[PDB]
Parts: sequence; structure tokens; C-alpha cells
Amino acid sequence: ATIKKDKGIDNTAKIAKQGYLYTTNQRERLGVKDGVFETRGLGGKRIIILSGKDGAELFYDNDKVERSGTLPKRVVNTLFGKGAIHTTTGKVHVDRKALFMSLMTEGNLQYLRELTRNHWLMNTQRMENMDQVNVYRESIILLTKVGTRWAGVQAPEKEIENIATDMDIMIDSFKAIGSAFKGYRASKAARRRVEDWLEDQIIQTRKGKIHPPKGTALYEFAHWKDYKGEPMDSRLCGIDLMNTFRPLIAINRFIAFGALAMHENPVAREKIKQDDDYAYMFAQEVRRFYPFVPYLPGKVKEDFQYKGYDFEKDTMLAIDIYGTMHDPDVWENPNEFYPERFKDWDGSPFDLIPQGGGDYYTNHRCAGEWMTIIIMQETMKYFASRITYDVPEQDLTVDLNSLPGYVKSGFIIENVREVVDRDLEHHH
Amino acid sequence: ATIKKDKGIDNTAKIAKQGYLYTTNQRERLGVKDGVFETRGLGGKRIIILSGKDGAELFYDNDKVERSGTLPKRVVNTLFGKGAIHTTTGKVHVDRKALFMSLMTEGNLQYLRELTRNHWLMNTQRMENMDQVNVYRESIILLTKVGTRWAGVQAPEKEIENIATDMDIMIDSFKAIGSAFKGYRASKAARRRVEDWLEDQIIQTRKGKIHPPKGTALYEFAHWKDYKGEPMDSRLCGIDLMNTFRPLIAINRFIAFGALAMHENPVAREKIKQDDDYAYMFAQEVRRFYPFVPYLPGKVKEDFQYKGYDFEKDTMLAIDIYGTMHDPDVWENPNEFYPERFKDWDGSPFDLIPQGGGDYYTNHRCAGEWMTIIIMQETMKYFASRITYDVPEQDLTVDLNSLPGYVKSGFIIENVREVVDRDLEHHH
Ligand code: HEM
Ligand code: HEM
Ligand SMILES: CCCCCCCCCCCCCCCCCCCC(=O)O
Ligand SMILES: CCCCCCCCCCCCCCCCCCCC(=O)O
Repeated sequence: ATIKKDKGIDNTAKIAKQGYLYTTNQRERLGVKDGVFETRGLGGKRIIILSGKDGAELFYDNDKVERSGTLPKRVVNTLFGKGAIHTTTGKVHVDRKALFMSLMTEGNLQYLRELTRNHWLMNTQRMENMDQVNVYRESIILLTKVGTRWAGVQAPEKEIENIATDMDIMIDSFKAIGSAFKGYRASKAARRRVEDWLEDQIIQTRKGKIHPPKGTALYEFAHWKDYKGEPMDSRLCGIDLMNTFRPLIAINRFIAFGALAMHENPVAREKIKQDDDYAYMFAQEVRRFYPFVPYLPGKVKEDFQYKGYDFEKDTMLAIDIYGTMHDPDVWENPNEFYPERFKDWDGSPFDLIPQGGGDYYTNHRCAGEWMTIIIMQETMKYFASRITYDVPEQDLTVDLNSLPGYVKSGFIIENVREVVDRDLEHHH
Repeated sequence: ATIKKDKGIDNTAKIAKQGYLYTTNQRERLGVKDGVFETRGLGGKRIIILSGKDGAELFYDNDKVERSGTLPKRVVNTLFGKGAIHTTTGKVHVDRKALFMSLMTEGNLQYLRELTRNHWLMNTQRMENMDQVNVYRESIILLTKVGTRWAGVQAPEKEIENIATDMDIMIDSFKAIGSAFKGYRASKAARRRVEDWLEDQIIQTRKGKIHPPKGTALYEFAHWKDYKGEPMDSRLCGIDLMNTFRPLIAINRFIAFGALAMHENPVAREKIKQDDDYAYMFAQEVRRFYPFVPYLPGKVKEDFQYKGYDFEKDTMLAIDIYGTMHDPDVWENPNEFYPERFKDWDGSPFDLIPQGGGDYYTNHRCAGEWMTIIIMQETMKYFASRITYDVPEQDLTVDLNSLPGYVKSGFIIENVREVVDRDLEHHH
């Protein structure tokens, strides 16, 4: 056939202005029904947007799609860092992706679970004594302590908020989807400050001056050698060591979304309390329902055909992350928050894709998915059952046209109080 | 018969100089074998020292023994505070003892267990970053945070060590067993500072200005009324509210003893790791084996006879706490540290008496025994299995002739490192 087209020499600024609704706005407008359409952006480039489970499966087929060299360069410069694993391909990628996955052991993840639970439990008194708590800001300080500890890197108390704020600026910086913007240079400065500190950690580890525990990211990254037997240079080593816990800190976006989901859906709170499996499904439904990753780029590796369309080598592609996750043919009632839908989920690698799809070892899928689910499950259990609080009057708006997805207020709470059954006697 | 006697117009200074060994030194010397002997102290007063399970049972018989008015008045002034529950008798005592026991709910004790576990888990990084850690000092700061939280009283971070040090001075002050001493006035000042702060907590609770959680000591004590319908005056209320968590902080003495027991007995460490029930028995054996309470005073309520001796009304008595617990006819091999001995223990109220014997509700037995066992069990599990450390060269001496029992160094440790199995994969 002939791919339907959003016309224009370059629709980059229209894509940015419409945000997470851009792709579905065009599909509805043009009546496309096989989840393929075309547009132009990033300086007049032809871009084919894929959606749906079959779109996702095609996008993660290493015979059809090539990933390297498709990320806009200002996004690399602020989100991932130059030379980062996201920018690698072929043998080099599978080699280094193996390093990242070797941190995802059952024992390291259980450590991560305990760190998250104890940091929340210990943060209760501090939250009780504040007048108001911005969950999005509070999460990000808490997660910075958890993630620095989990990675084996040193962050004394007086650096924590510095590091948090710098983390917050880097995660936010994908909003320009390749453009320079107000904050581009502030984001590069935050990246460099943190990169410097992690490169120094690496160099002190290699020189025997500090001793991170075996099995932590800092230890393993410092002492790793690639398949040619070479270690990563100290600067690239710090860059990829940061890709180990900057995204961890970014879970604060989902935590704010989860607190809002519980507020908009009071039944979900009582049910998180009563059942750990609902807490898991609640966290999965937060990652499906709320906006974070809009789409991801790649390009055609060699010519192929798909649903009757011809795909030409080096034509730019994009997998629609948000749109696939709100496609009614993929998720019934896609704009209702309904965690129980995961009772019926078959665990496909191609429909729950908020952090990528495909295969962790041979695709570019998020290495931290399991870590993300563990942290969200712990945090939501905490908020549902360990504390009670008031949600004051505030702007809880989530503007789907603005990247990135945020609760406008950051979700404020007040009158936090720990939940302790002190009159439970053994007669009860 | 005729009670054997340590002769002297007054042997107070000899009792003090010999410490936890005084009673057994005299029994061996005089060949007593029914655990009764006599001496003079506290200004020429006749004192009959009882020991053994039958000594303990007699001492806690409310028909034979009267407790009120027997504690030396400088000990009341520094340890317990004037008007304290320890100084009450009859209906007034059973009434107020019921208040204290109503805090010992299964739900409040599980709260206490969680507080202890999470505070230790969170303290690991701080200990890892110190060069050396004095376990006795570190415990006492940690326990101050736990006990203030558990009691529902406010202690901001910058008061914690102030409060700790003041707690430490008050617990230490029973060493003069009635005498004025170097530090008497320093101990009264620490008592008054803490009493003032707790009386203010009480008054702000009654006036509705602060809102402690229902079921905490602060809430229950503030709002309690006695059997005549009267609440405690605010100053006495603070005094007895302090008897709710100053002794909790005093568990730091046992914690230091427990760390030393693990060091002197390496097998006990591996066994605490492998089994929660050994951890319980280890904590019980620390309370039996190491010196803390030497003996407690009372007096004869009405005339009676016991093992052939005549007991005259108002004759002063003392139950030998340390000596009963190291009597070979009560504990086989009483000076070997052997936790497994509690496999054979029948739970008698009269032989494991490191915090009193008899009945919690109608005797003056420690209201915080269960709390003490919970804290010791959690703390010993932590030290045995969550961290590893070095024990440097130091004076680990426990001078049994000096009240109170201390590890001379406070038990120093270094090179603390959390224990995390990060290479545990699900194949293992
Ligand atoms: C919690 C700890 C996390 C870790 C350790 C982590 C780590 C990583 C790494 C190393 C990659 C690159 C892997 C590769 O190139 O093969 C990646 C990719 C990615 N991550 Fe994460 N991440 C975490 C959390 C998150 C969060 C909260 C999000 C939010 C949406 C996220 C979204 C993504 C996306 C969209 C990709 C790209 C997938 C693709 O290119 O196909 N990650 N992550
Ligand atoms: C952990 C929290 C603790 C609490 C809440 C607590 C509380 C109390 C209270 C309220 C009393 C007076 C009860 C009455 O007069 O009827 C008492 C007595 C006593 N406590 Fe504790 N205590 C704790 C820990 C300790 C510790 C570590 C020791 C160390 C040996 C100890 C030793 C004693 C002794 C010897 C008595 C006197 C028993 C008697 O007079 O027959 N307590 N405790
Ligand atoms: C309509 C098609 C437009 C295609 C434009 C290509 C622009 C690519 C945008 C890239 C967005 C990446 C979003 C990743 C945010 C992840 C934050 C934490 C996760 C991590 O750092 O790994
Ligand atoms: C040989 C007979 C001498 C009798 C002398 C009577 C002197 C009485 C000494 C009293 C010692 C009390 C020891 C209590 C220490 C308890 C510390 C924490 C427990 C708490 O505060 O409840």
C-alpha cells in the first residue's frame, strides 16, 4: 500500500506541542488502522511511526531495525552521556549489556528491596514533622540515598540534594527531543558534575584507594573488561555507571503518579493494603497508564515489507511507546486505571513497554525494569499502608500535551502520620 | 537456727568495694549453704541477704515482704525519681503498674521490634564510615532515637546525644547504693533536664497543643486517671513517663555485653546467624551471665520463719540478683556462657531474675522485660548477621568488684561492613 502521512516539510514543533497525544491525534485524523503512519521531523527527515504489539515486535527485530545513530544528539548529551550503552550496537552492545544485567541478581535485587523499605520506614518521622510534603521532590531525595547505596558509590549527606537536583535536571532534559532549549546548558552542567564525581569514584577504586563491595555497580564497572579484554576508560566508565542509578532516581516520576492514582481511586488503596499481588499490579498499571516515555527512535537496517508497505534502508523509524500502551486493541478501556487487567496479561514483551520492549540481552530494553518494579511495589505498599495523610487543594493536572509527564503540583500531601496498631492484643 | 553474719558495725563500704562478688564472697567464707546470711549497712541497719530460687520466691511474697521505703533515697533521687512507681505500694502500686503493663501490647511490642531492626539497618553506613565504633556509646544514641519514637515524645536530632548522655548518667548512678558521690549532683541535673522536657510534653498533650498517637506512653500517661479518678500531676507524670524509656536506653549495657559474648564465643555468632531461637537464648544468657542488677532491697512485712530462722517485722532484706543467677544449685556451670542451657529452662519466675522476679502485675518486677528481650534479640541478630567487623586491641575487662558492670573499653569495633549476598542468583 502507501503509508498515510501527516503532511509538512518538518513537523518537529507540532510533535513537541502535542506531546504524548501527537501519534494518536494523527492516527485518528488520518484514519489509520494498521498502526503505521509517516511524518517529517528532526530537520526534514522521513519518520515512520510504528504502534501496537506487532509494531513493537517489528521494531525490536534485530534483522529489520538498527538503533545506533538514531537518538538526537542533544538527548544523548544530557540524558545518557556520550559513548553510553544506549549508543552502542552489535557485539559491543551485547557485551556491555551483559555487564549491566549481571547486576540484576536475586541477591542484589533483594538488597534493593530492603533499602527501599527501610528508607521509607525511616523517613516517616521527617515527613510527620513537615507541614507539607511534595511527594515528587521527597521521592527524589529518598531514591538518591537508596541508589547511591545500592551502587556502592559515596554520597555524604550534604551532597544528596545537590545530586538529586542534578539527577532531576538530566531526566527532564529529553523534553526537547533533539532541540536546544532553555535549560540545555544547565542540564549539561548537572551531567558533568555527576560524571566527574563518578569518574573519580572509578579511579579511586582502580588505584585501591576506596573499596566498594564486590557485586556493586561501582566495583563491577571499575573492574570489568570487554570482550577484547579492555576496561572502559574512566570517563566512559563513570558515564555508564551513572546509567545504573540516575534512571533509578527517575522512578520519582512514577511514584508521584502512583500517589495520584491512589488518590483518584480510593478502592485501590484498601486493596494494596490487603494483598501484595494487587500492589504489584497497581505498580504495573501506573507504568502503563501514566505518560513517561513517548516513543523511541531507530532506523531500517535493510529493506523489508510490513503490512504491505515498503521499508527502505536508513529510513528513520519510531516505536510509539505511550500510544501502544493506550491502544484499545492492545489494552481494553486503555484510559481507565484498572490494575486487575493484569490478571489477564500474558507477559508479552511487546505490549507493556513503558521502558522498552523486546529482549533484555539482545535488545536495548531497560536493564532496570525489575529494579523499577521492586521499588514501585515497595513504595506503593508504604504509602497505602504505613502512613495516612491529607491531600490539600492543588493542581493535580497531568498535561498530556507537555513532555515530560508530570503531576503539575508534584502531588502535595500533609498531615502525614504513621499507621501503627498499638492496641492490637493477642485476644484480637 | 541462728543466721550467719558478716561482722561489722556497718559494712557498706566493704559491700561497695567488692561489688557483684560481695554476697558470694561472704557465703563461701562463712560456709552458708541455705542461701541466707546477715550483715549491717546503710548506717548500721541489720540486712538479711536472701538468695536462690526459694530466696527469690520468699522475697516476692507480698504477705512476708514489704517494698516501700527500702530503696536508699539518693538512688530514688537519681535513678527512678521521687514519687516513681518503684516507690509505690499496695493499691496505688497495682493501679499504676497496670498503666505501665497496658503499653506492653503485642502491637506496640511489634512496633518496638520494627523500630529496632530498621534503626540498626539504617545505622550501618554511618558505622562503616567511622574509623572505630564504641558499641556501648553507639547503642545508647541508637536506643535514644528508638525509645523516644516508641514513647511518642519529641526529640529532634540535635537533642538526641544530649538526652543520651543524660540517660547514661542516670542509669550509672545506682553505683553509690545510697551514698553521695562524685557525680551525685551531675546525675540530679541530668534527671531534672529530662524530667522538665517530659513534663512539658505532658502539659502540651493535656492542653491539646501536641498530639501523640493513641497507645503511646506519652498519650496514655497524659490521659490516665488513677483508681480514685485522678490524673497524675504533671511532674510525677513526667517522672513515670521517663521510667518508660530511660531503662530502655539502659539496654546499651547488655548490648555491649552481648557483643563481647559473641567475641569471646565465636561459635555463638555462627549459631545466631542460623537460628532465631538461639538468638533469643543468647540474649537470655547475656542477661544471666553479665553483671547489672546486684541485689534489691525490701523489708519484713510481718513476722515469719524461713528455713528455721526468725524474721522480725521491719528487718531490712535484700534479694541477691547477681548471686542467685550465678549459684551452681540454680544454674549448672554458672560462670560458663552457655545459651543452650535455656533448652532445659522451665520459665520459673524466680531464677532468671536480672530485672526482678515474681509477678509483673502484683510485684515490682520490671515492666519492660519483654521489651528488653525484643531489643536484645533484634540487636544481636543484627550484629551477628548483618555486619562484619574487627575487634581491635583493647581492655575488655569486666571488673566484677566495681558497680556497675561495664566492659572497660565499652567494646570497640572497627572495619564495619554490611553483609549482602549480591552474587546470590536463583541457580544457587
Ligand atoms: C530503576 C533503575 C533503572 C536502571 C538501572 C535502568 C537502566 C537502563 C539501561 C542500562 C538502559 C540501556 C540498555 C541498553 O541500551 O541495552 C535503559 C534503557 C531504557 N530505559 Fe531504563 N533504567 C532504570 C529505570 C528506568 C525508568 C524509571 C524508566 C522510565 C520510563 C526507564 C526507561 C528506559 C527506556 C525507554 C529505555 C530505552 C529502551 C530502548 O532503547 O529500547 N528506565 N535503562
Ligand atoms: C526496656 C524497657 C524497660 C522498661 C519499660 C522498664 C520498666 C520498669 C518499671 C516501670 C519498673 C518498676 C515496676 C514496678 O515498680 O512495679 C522496673 C523495675 C525494674 N527494672 Fe526495668 N525497664 C526496662 C528495662 C530494664 C533493664 C535493661 C534493666 C536492667 C537490669 C531493668 C531492671 C529493673 C529492675 C531490677 C527493676 C526492679 C524490680 C523490683 O523492684 O523487684 N529494667 N522496670
Ligand atoms: C514521532 C516520532 C518522533 C521521534 C523523535 C525521536 C526522539 C527520541 C526521544 C527519546 C526519548 C527517551 C525517553 C527516555 C527517558 C528515560 C528516563 C530514565 C531512563 C533512562 O535514563 O534509561
Ligand atoms: C548486700 C545488700 C545491700 C542492699 C543495698 C540496697 C541498695 C539497693 C540498690 C538498688 C540497685 C538498683 C539497680 C537498678 C538498675 C536498673 C537500671 C535500669 C532499670 C530501671 O531503671 O528500672
